[PDB]
Amino acid sequence: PGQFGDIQSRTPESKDVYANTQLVLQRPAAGTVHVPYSQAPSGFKYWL
Amino acid sequence: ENTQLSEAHVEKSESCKTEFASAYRAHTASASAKLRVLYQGNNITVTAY
Amino acid sequence: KVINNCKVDQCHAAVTNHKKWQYNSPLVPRNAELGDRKGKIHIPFPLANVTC
Amino acid sequence: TLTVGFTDSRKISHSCTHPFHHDPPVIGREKFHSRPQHGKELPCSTYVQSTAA
Amino acid sequence: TDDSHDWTKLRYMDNHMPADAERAGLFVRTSAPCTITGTMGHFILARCPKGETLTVGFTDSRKISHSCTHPFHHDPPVIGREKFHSRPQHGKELPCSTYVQSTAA
Amino acid sequence: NFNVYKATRPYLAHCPDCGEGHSCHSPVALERIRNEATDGTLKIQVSLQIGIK
Ligand SMILES: *[C@@H]1O[C@H](CO)[C@@H](O[C@@H]2O[C@H](CO)[C@@H](O[C@@H]3O[C@H](CO)[C@@H](O)[C@H](O[C@H]4O[C@H](CO)[C@@H](O)[C@H](O)[C@@H]4O)[C@@H]3O)[C@H](O)[C@H]2NC(C)=O)[C@H](O)[C@H]1NC(C)=O
Ligand SMILES: *[C@@H]1O[C@H](CO[C@@H]2O[C@@H](C)[C@@H](O)[C@@H](O)[C@@H]2O)[C@@H](O[C@@H]2O[C@H](CO)[C@@H](O[C@@H]3O[C@H](CO)[C@@H](O)[C@H](O)[C@@H]3O)[C@H](O)[C@H]2NC(C)=O)[C@H](O)[C@H]1NC(C)=O
Repeated sequence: PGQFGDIQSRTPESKDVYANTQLVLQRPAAGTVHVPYSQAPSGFKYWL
Repeated sequence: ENTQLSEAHVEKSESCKTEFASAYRAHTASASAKLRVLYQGNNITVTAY
Repeated sequence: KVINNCKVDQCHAAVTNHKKWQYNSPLVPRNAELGDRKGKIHIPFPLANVTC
Repeated sequence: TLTVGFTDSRKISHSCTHPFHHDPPVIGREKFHSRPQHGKELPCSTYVQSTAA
Repeated sequence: TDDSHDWTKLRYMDNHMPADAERAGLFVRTSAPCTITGTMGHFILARCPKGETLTVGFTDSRKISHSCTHPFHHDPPVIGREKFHSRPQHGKELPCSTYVQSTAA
Repeated sequence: NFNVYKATRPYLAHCPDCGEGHSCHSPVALERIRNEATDGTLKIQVSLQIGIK
């Protein structure tokens, strides 16, 4: 996660996607309907 | 006693069609050359592997 | 309608007959365990491949 | 931050603000602030105006 | 000017006479327009972005803009251990001090 | 084409900052902010529907 290669695929048009982004769902805040999560940002952008 | 069901997943964005990095393996290189020769006062050009 | 021998504290009301469908945003609750689907919208302004 | 808003029919303003780190990546080797009269062209990606499917 | 209460108007001194002007003309600015959370008489409660100057202005009856500018280093102290730029959807609550919008002497 | 929003309506959504520093349910709310483009263009998704009345 967070590095080059966090999401990978054999070819751009392929539907086989491997993703290891450390996606953990978090408890929503009281009185709200949002869906919070703690996810490592895109490793491709950080590489860029 | 109420419950909330939260579900999420990761997909490759449509931008993967345009903005992407291609990870390649490299093998032996097919060397090619372009050469200019002054042959009998005439400039000749050759291109060969 | 009127309901007798009641307090505003102990009743719940909602609007149910929805004649239009909206995006399944993560900021609104879901109807059931599965999704209603039933509509689709294309996302405009595709990424395109230019010179700067 | 990023704030999007508009004016209601009753002439009241509505707006929503979200934290969002906006900083365009550097294209080329120069950190410029507006496209110049004279220069060079490099590949990039943009959002076209097309509204088709 | 008639000593009555009207939240849609303000009074400014013009020469020797108080005169009336629209409240919607009033603006507060540091480097981007501030959001005026409240007004009462001489006092304005606003939220302002980071900046070093602060200006307050309005438009009078003769449609002539007036404004005043003062140097003022506006930098809110950091609450907690993260320097966030806007209120987040998910997080923690910490003690702080604010100006409650109550005009009660 | 514009004929996709025939049977759709906008929605109110939670917004962490409605302009006065207090979260509230706003007619306009930011869902996703996409900045895949390298020239800096932002595609902001809001609960409003613009261009269709
Ligand atoms: C924007 O411009 C860039 C470069 O200017 C361009 O990048 C290229 O994208 C294509 C995908 O459409 C990549 O694949 C190429 O596409 C042709 C289409 O005729 C295919 O024949 C090839 O794809 C195959 O190539 C792999 C090589 O082994 C195969 O293993 C695999 O199965 C692929 O299907 C051909 O490679 C192309 O590689 C890139 N170019 C580079 C330098 O990375 C892009 O297409 C342009 N358009 C958009 C919308 O972004
Ligand atoms: C055969 O080719 C050689 C070199 O190959 C040349 O490469 C490029 C420069 C292109 O001009 C190609 O079209 C060309 O094939 C020629 O030698 C070079 O000739 C040019 C003539 O323009 C010389 O330039 C001159 O240089 C003098 C001194 O600096 C200036 O005063 C002139 O104004 C002019 O710029 C160049 O120096 C020369 N290079 C050498 C000798 O190493 C060659 O003339 C050509 N012969 C034939 C018969 O085609």
